[PDB]
Amino acid sequence: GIYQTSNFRVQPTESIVRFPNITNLCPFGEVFNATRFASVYAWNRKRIS
Amino acid sequence: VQLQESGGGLVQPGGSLRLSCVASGSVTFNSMGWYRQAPGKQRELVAQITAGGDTHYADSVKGRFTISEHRGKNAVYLEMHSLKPEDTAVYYCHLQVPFLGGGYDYWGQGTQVTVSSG
Ligand SMILES: *[C@@H]1O[C@H](CO)[C@@H](O)[C@H](O)[C@H]1NC(C)=O
Ligand SMILES: *[C@@H]1O[C@H](CO)[C@@H](O)[C@H](O)[C@H]1NC(C)=O
Repeated sequence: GIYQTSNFRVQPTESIVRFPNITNLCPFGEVFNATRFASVYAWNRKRIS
Repeated sequence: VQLQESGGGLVQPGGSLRLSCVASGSVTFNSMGWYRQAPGKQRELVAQITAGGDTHYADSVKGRFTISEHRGKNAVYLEMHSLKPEDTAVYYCHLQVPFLGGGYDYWGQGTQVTVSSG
C-alpha cells in the first residue's frame, strides 16, 4: 500500500529587510563643515527634509 | 507621496547619460519638467516637455539635453551630452497634476548628479 509518514516544507535561506533609502544625500555638510557660522542673534537655521 | 524618483550616475565632463524619472504608474499630466538646483545659487530650470508636443529649454542648455516622453512606461528621459562642470547639481522632476486647475508638482524627488574629472 501507500502510507503518509511526514510533511515536508522548504525553509527560508536568508532573512531580508529593506526600507526605501530612495532620496538625496542630505544638507548636513553645509551646516557642520560650513566656513562661517552665524552670530548668536541673527540665527541660521537650515531646513532638512 | 504618490510618485517617486531616484537613481543617476556620476560621470566625467563631456559624457552622456540618461536621467530617468522612474515611473510610479499612469498619472494625468500635461507638462513634465526636468529642473536642476545646486547649493549657493537660485534653483533654476532645465527643460519642459508637453503632452501636446510643446518642448521648451533653458537658454544655457542648448545642444546638450534631449528630452523625450515614453507613454507606455509613462516616463520622461533626458539624454545629456557634452557636459561641463556647471551641471554639478541635483536634478528634480516636477509634475503638473491638475489641482483646482493645475498645481502641486511632485518635484520632491531628486537625483544627485555631479560631473567631475576627480
Ligand atoms: C541611497 O541610494 C543612493 C543611490 O541609489 C545613494 O547615493 C545613497 O548613498 C543611498 N543612501 C544610503 C544611506 O546608503
Ligand atoms: C568636512 O570635510 C572634510 C574634507 O572635505 C571631511 O574630511 C570631513 O569628514 C567633513 N566633515 C564631515 C562631518 O563629514
